[PDB]
Amino acid sequence: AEVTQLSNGIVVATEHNPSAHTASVGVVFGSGAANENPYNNGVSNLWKNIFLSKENSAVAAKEGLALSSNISRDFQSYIVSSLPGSTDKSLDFLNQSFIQQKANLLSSSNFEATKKSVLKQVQDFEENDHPNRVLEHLHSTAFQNTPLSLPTRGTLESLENLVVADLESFANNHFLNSNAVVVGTGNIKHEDLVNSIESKNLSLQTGTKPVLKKKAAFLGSEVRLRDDTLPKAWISLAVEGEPVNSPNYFVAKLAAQIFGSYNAFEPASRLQGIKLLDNIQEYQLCDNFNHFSLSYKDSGLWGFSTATRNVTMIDDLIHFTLKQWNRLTISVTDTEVERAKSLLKLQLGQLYESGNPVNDANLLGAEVLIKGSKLSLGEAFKKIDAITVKDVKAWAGKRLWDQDIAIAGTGQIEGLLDYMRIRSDMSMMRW
Amino acid sequence: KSTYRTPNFDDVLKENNDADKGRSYAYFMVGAMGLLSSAGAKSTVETFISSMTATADVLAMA
Amino acid sequence: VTLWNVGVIIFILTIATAFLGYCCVYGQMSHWGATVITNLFSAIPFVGNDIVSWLWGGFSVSNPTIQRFFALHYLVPFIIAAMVIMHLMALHIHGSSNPLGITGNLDRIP
Amino acid sequence: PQSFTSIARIGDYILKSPVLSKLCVPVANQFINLAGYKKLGLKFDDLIAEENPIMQTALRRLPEDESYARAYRIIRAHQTELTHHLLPRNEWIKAQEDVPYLLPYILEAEAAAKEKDELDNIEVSK
Amino acid sequence: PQSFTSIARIGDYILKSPVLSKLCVPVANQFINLAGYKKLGLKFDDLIAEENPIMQTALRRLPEDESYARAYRIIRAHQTELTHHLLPRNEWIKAQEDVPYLLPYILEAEAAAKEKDELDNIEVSK
Amino acid sequence: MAFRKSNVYLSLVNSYIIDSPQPSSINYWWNMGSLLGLCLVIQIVTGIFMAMHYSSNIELAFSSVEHIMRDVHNGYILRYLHANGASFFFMVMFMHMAKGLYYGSYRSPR
Amino acid sequence: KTGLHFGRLSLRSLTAYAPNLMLWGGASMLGLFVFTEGWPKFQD
Amino acid sequence: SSLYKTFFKRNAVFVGTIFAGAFVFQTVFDTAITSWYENHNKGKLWKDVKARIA
Ligand SMILES: CCCCCCCCCCC(=O)OC[C@H](COP(=O)(O)OC[C@H](O)COP(=O)(O)OC[C@@H](COC(=O)CC)OC(=O)CCC)OC(=O)CCCCCCCC
Ligand SMILES: CCCCCCCCCCCCCCCCCC(=O)OC[C@H](COP(=O)(O)OCCN)OC(=O)CCCCCCCCCCCCC
Ligand code: HEM
Ligand code: HEM
Ligand SMILES: COc1c(O)c(C)c(C/C=C(\C)CC/C=C(\C)CC/C=C(/C)CC/C=C(/C)CC/C=C(\C)CCC=C(C)C)c(O)c1OC
Ligand SMILES: CCCCCCCCCCCCCCC(=O)OCCCOP(=O)(O)OC[C@@H](O)COP(=O)(O)OCCCOC(C)=O
Ligand SMILES: CCCCCCCCCCCCCCC(=O)O[C@H](COC(=O)CCCCCCCCCCCC)COP(=O)(O)O
Ligand SMILES: CCCCCCCCCCCCCCCCCC(=O)O[C@H](COC(=O)CCCCCC)COP(=O)(O)OCCN
Ligand SMILES: CCCCCCCCCCCCCC(=O)O[C@H](COC(=O)CCCCCCCCCCC)COP(=O)(O)O
Repeated sequence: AEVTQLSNGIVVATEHNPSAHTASVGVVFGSGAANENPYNNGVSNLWKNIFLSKENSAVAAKEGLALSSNISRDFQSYIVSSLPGSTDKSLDFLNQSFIQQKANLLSSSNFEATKKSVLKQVQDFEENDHPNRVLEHLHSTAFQNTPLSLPTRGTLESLENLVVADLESFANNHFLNSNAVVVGTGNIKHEDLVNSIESKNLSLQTGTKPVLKKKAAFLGSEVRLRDDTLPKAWISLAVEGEPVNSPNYFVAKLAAQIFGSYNAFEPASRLQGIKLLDNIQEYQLCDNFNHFSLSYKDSGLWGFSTATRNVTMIDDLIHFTLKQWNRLTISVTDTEVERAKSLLKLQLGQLYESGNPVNDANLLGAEVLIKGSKLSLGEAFKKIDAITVKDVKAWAGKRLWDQDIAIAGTGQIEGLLDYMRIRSDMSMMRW
Repeated sequence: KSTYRTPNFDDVLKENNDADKGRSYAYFMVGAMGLLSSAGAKSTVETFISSMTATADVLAMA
Repeated sequence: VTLWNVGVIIFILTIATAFLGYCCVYGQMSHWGATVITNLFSAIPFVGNDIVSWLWGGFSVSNPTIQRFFALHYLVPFIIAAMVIMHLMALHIHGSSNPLGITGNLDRIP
Repeated sequence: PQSFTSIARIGDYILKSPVLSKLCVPVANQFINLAGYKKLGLKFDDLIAEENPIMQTALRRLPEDESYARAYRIIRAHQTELTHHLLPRNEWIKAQEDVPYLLPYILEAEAAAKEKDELDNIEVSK
Repeated sequence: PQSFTSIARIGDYILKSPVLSKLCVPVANQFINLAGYKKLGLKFDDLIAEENPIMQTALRRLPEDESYARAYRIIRAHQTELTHHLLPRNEWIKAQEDVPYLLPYILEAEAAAKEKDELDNIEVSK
Repeated sequence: MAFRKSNVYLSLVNSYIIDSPQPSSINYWWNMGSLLGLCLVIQIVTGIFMAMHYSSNIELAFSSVEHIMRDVHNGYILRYLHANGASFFFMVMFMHMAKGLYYGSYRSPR
Repeated sequence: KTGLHFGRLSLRSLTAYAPNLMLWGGASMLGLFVFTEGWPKFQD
Repeated sequence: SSLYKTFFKRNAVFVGTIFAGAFVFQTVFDTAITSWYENHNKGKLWKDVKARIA
C-alpha cells in the first residue's frame, strides 16, 4: 500500500494492488473549469464527450477496453480500463486516438451530434436536479467575478456558440506534458508501465500554460431563485473554508463531521449522537441535511445543504442550526470530538479503499499534481488523532464567529428571512 | 440570460472587504449609542425619584 | 403554574391598595398605622434611613405623605386590572380544572 | 413529581419484607376504602394526571379495547358527581378488578427516557 | 365605489360623440403623463385596488403568463420607490403597451353579480 | 420552536414588534404612530409625579402650581415638559391624520 | 460513566459558563455604578 | 486587528464596558460643562460680586 513516482519529463504514478482483477491507465491534466473564461465555458465538458462518443468507444470495445472521464474545477481525466494482461493495448489506444491523432474525433458530423446531446444533458439538469443546481449557484455568488465561480457543466448560453476552433485552441494551451500526470491503478506494476512508456516516446506537448490574472476571493452575498410551483424548498449556506495544502485541512473536516448528515425517513439515522436533532424532530422542520467541507487550490467552503416540505418554519431551521455552530467557539465537549475522530476515519477510509480502480486514478492524479506526492492513509490517521478541543475552538473563533456568509435557495422560500437576520445569528450575544 | 451570472455590484463594494475593519466602524457607533442612552436613562430616572424628596418649605422648618 | 404566579402578584398589589386608602381618611388609626409600617424600612443595612425619608417626604408622617398616598391609591387599581387580563389569557390555554382531578375533554358544556 | 420507578422501588422493598408488610399493608387497604374512588366507578390508574409526555406516550401504546372502556368510566363518573349521588352498589369496582393496567406502559417509557438522557451527558475515557 | 360598468357607459358616450372627444381627450392624455405611473414601470390596471370579491374573481380567471409578469412589475416598482429614484427611460411603459388587459374579466364578473342579484328580489306576476 | 413564539406573553410581543411583516416601501410618515405612544407615556408619568404635590381646592390651586415651580426639586422640569408635551402630542396627531387622508388609509378594508 | 445533569443545567453546563457568569456577575457591578451614583451611595 | 475578541466579541464585558463608561463619562462631562459656563459668565456671578463688595 504505497505509491511510487518517477520523472522523465513525464510524471508516472502508480498504486499497485496484486489482489485485483482489473487495471486502469490514464492521463490527468491540471486544468479544470477554473481555467477557462465566461465565453468558452463548457469546452472541457465537450472534450469529455468527444472522448466517449460512439466510434471511439466502438474501436475500444472490439479490443476489450472500457472508457471513462471526469471534469472538475481543478483537473480533468481520460481513463482506459482493461484486464490485467492487456495494459500495453490500453496505452496504445490512449496514444493513437487521443494525444497524437484527433482529426478523426473533431469531424463535422461527430461534433454536431455531440453538441446536441450535451445541450440536452444541461437543459435537463437545470429543470429537474434541484439540490445540485443550488450548490452550483452557491459557488457563483460566493466567488463572483473570479475563476472559481464558473459551472463545470457549462451554461446553456455559452455552450451554444462553441465551434471546433474553441476546442483546438483549448487543447494547445492546456494539454501539455508540463501539466500532465500518467497514472496506473489495480494489478499493474510500476516497472512494466515505465518500460512500456520508454519503448514508445509518449509526449503530448511541451508546456507553458497560461497564468490566471485573478485570484479567488470570497464575498458574502445571496441569490434567490423563487418557484412557487415546486413542492419543497432547497437551501445551502456556507462560509469561507480551507484550501488544499493548508495546516487546518483535517480540523475543518472533523468539525463538519460533528454535525453530520440526516435522513428523516431512515430509523437509525434518527438515533445519531447529534444535539441538533433534539430540536428538529419535535416539529420535523426538514427531510434531510448534510454538512460539507470543500477544498480547492485557492480557497474553500464550509457549510450545509437541506431540503424540506415544512415551508412555514424555515426560520426555525436556520436559527437552530446556526446556534449549534456557535458552540464550536464556546462549549464543544470532548465526547463530541472523540466521536467525530473515528467516524471521519471510517469516511475517508471508504473513499480511498473502494474496489474501483477508476476512482483510485482520479484521486491519485489530482493529489500528485498539487503536492508532488501522495500522503498515505496511515499518516492521515495520525494527524486526526492528535487534534484537541483547543484546536477546534481556535479554528472556529477565526473562521465562523461573526463572519460573512453566502446563501442560495430555490423553491418555496417565502419563509426565508433577509440577509442581516441570518448574519446576526453567527454570534450569540450571550458571550 | 443565465441565473449563474451575478449582476453588477461595483458601485457599492469596498477597498478589500477586510473583515478586521468592516466590523470595527459599525460596532464603535453601536457602542457609543448604547453608552449615551444608558447615561441618559440614568439621569431621567434620578430626576423623577428626587422629586419625591422633601420640599424647600419642609427643609426650612427642619 | 403561570396562572398561579400572576395571581400571587394581584394579591400583593391589593394589600398595598387598601393600606394606602385607609391612610387617606387620616384618623387616629390612620396616622399610627402608617408610622409603624413605614419605620420598618429604617432597619435595612446602611440604606434604610434614606428610604423612610423619601417615602415620607420629610421627617415624619406629615402633609407630603398623605398627598402622595392618595395619588398612588388611585393608580394601583388600574394596574390590578391589567394583571387580571393577563391572568385570563393564561386560563384560556388549558381551560379550567374540575373537582375530580382528571381530564375534562370527554364531556364539555358551553 | 415523584417517579413511578421510585414508587415501585420503595413499595417492593416494603412488600418483600415480612415484618413491614404485616405492619403497613392494612393501613394501605383502609386508605383505599376511605378514599372512595371505586364508589364512582373508577380504577386507580384512571386518576393519574395525564398532562405530561411520559403519560401521553403510555396512553397511545394502550390497546383499543382497554382504551374505549377507560373513556366510558370517566364520563360515567363526571355525570355521577354533578348529580351529587353515588352509583348503585352493584356497579362499584371490586378489589380484584382494580388492577394496574397502565403501569407497565409507564415504567417502559420512563426507563427509555433515563437511558436517552444519560447518553446525552456522558463522560468519556481515553 | 363607482362601477366599471358606469365608467364605461360614460366614457363610451364621450368617445362616440365627435365634439366631446375633441374637447375631453387631450385633457385626459396629459392627466396620464402628469400622474407618472409609467415612470415606475406600471400599467393602469396594476393600480386598481384588489381587496373586493369582484376583483379577486377577475385575477383568478387571468392567464398564467400575464399573471407572472404583473407580479414582477409590482415588485420592481416597490424597490424603485424605497430608493427614491426613477427607472431608466428605456424601461418606461410606452403608450401602446398600456392596454386594459383586465377590464374584460371585470365587466364579465360584474354583469353576473347583477343578474344573480335581480333574480333574488323578483316581483312575480300572476 | 423558539421561546419568543411559544410563550403566551412574548408571542404577542413577537407578532407585533419583532416578526411583523411590513411593506418594503413605507416612508418616514409611517413613524408618527410610534411617537404618539411615547407622548402618552411622557404625559402619564410626568402627571403622576406632579399629582403628589397638587391641591384641587379653588382657594389652593394656583398656589400649588407655583409651589411645584419654586419648592419642588426639578419641578420646573416636570411642568414645562408636561405643558409643552401636550402641544407636541397634538401636532404629531394632526400629521398622522393628514397622512391617512392623503394615502387613503380610511378605505376598506380599514 | 455519566455526569449527573439536574435536568437542563448539567455539571459541564455550569463549568463552560462559570467564567461567563463571573463576567455577567461583573456586568451588573458595572450597571450598579451607573444605577445609583447621583444620590449618595458609595461602594466598598 | 485582534480588537475583536477583547473589544467587540465579549458581550459580557461590552454591556459591562457600556455601563462602566457611562458612569465615568457623566462625572467628567459634568465638570467640563460647569467650568465652561461659569467662565463664560465671569463678573456676573454672586461669588465674584461678593468679593468686590469687600
Ligand atoms: C415635532 C417634531 C416631531 C419629530 C419628527 C417629525 C418628522 C416629520 C417630518 C415629516 C416626515 O416624516 O416626512 C419627511 C419627508 C421625507 O421622508 P422620506 O422617507 O420620503 O425621505 C427619506 C430621506 O430621503 C432619506 O433619509 P435617510 O434615511 O437616508 O437619512 C436620515 C435623514 C434624517 O431624516 C429624518 O429624520 C426624517 C424625519 O438624515 C438627514 O436628513 C441628514 C441631515 C442631518 O419629507 C417630505 O416629504 C417633505 C418634508 C417637508 C415637510 C415637513 C413639514 C411637516 C410639518
Ligand atoms: C379634525 C381633523 C382635521 C385635521 C386637518 C389636518 C391638518 C394638519 C396639517 C398637517 C400638515 C401635514 C401635511 C402633509 C400630509 C402628510 C402626507 C403627505 O403629504 O404625503 C407626503 C407626500 C409624499 O410624496 P408622494 O406624493 O410622491 O408619495 C410618496 C412617494 N410614493 O408629499 C407631499 O404631499 C408634500 C409633503 C410636504 C408637506 C408640507 C406641506 C405643508 C407645509 C405647511 C403646513 C403647515 C402646518 C402647520
Ligand atoms: C382580582 C382578582 C382575581 C380575579 C378577577 C380572578 C379571576 C379568575 C376567574 C374568572 C377564574 C375562572 C375560573 C374560576 O373562577 O375558578 C379564575 C381562576 C383561577 N384563579 Fe383567579 N382571579 C383573581 C385572583 C386570583 C388569585 C389571588 C389567585 C391565586 C393566588 C388566583 C388563581 C387562580 C387559579 C389557580 C385559577 C384556576 C382554578 C382552576 O381552574 O381550577 N386568582 N380566576
Ligand atoms: C393624554 C394625557 C394628558 C394630557 C394631554 C394632559 C394635558 C394637560 C394640560 C394641557 C394641562 C395644563 C398645562 C398648563 O399648566 O398650562 C395639564 C395640567 C395638569 N395635568 Fe395633565 N394631561 C394628561 C395626563 C395627565 C395625568 C394622567 C395626570 C395625573 C396623574 C395629569 C395631571 C395634571 C396636573 C396635576 C396638572 C396641573 C397643572 C400643571 O401641573 O401644569 N395629567 N394637563
Ligand atoms: C406597527 O407596529 C407597532 C409600532 O410601530 C409601534 C410603534 C408600537 C408601540 C406602541 C404604541 C403605538 C402605543 C401603546 C402604548 C400604551 C398602551 C401606553 C400605556 C401607557 C402608560 C403611561 C403605562 C404607565 C404605567 C405606570 C405604572 C407608570 C406610572 C407611574 C409611576 C411608575 C410612578 C410610581 C413610582 C414610584 C417610585 C412609587 C406597536 O405596539 C406596534 O405594534 C402594532
Ligand atoms: C426588541 C426591540 C423592542 C423595542 C421596542 C420596545 C417596546 C416594548 C413594548 C411593545 C408593546 C407591546 C406589544 C403590543 C401588545 O402585546 O399589545 C398590542 C396588541 C393588542 O393587544 P392584544 O394582546 O392583542 O390584546 C389582548 C388580547 O389578545 C386578550 O384578550 P383578553 O383580555 O384575555 O380577553 C378578556 C376579555 C373578556 O371580555 C370580557 C371582559 O367580558
Ligand atoms: C415599536 C417601536 C419602535 C421604536 C422602538 C425604539 C426602542 C429602542 C430599542 C432598541 C433595541 C435594539 C436591540 C438591541 C440589539 O440588537 O443589540 C444591541 C445593539 O444595539 C445597542 O447596542 C443599543 C443601541 C441603542 C440604545 C437602545 C435604547 C435607545 C433609546 C431608547 C429611547 C426610548 C424609546 C447590542 O450590541 P451588539 O449587538 O453589538 O452586541
Ligand atoms: C395586559 C395588557 C393587555 C395586552 C397583553 C399584555 C402582553 C404584554 C406582556 C409583556 C411581556 C411580559 C414578559 C413575560 C416574561 C415571560 C413569562 C414567563 O416566563 O412565563 C412562564 C413563567 O411566568 C411566571 O411565572 C409569571 C410571569 C409574570 C409576568 C408578569 C409581567 C414560563 O413558563 P412557560 O415556559 O411554560 O411559558 C408559558 C407557555 N405558555
Ligand atoms: C420619559 C421622559 C423622556 C422625555 C425626553 C424629552 C427631552 C427632555 C429631557 C428631560 C429629561 C430630564 C432629565 C435630565 O434633564 O437629564 C439631563 C441629562 O440629559 C440627558 O441625558 C437626556 C436624557 C434623555 C435621553 C433619553 C433617555 C431615554 C428614556 C429613559 C427612560 C428609562 C441632566 O441630568 P443630570 O442630573 O445633569 O445628570
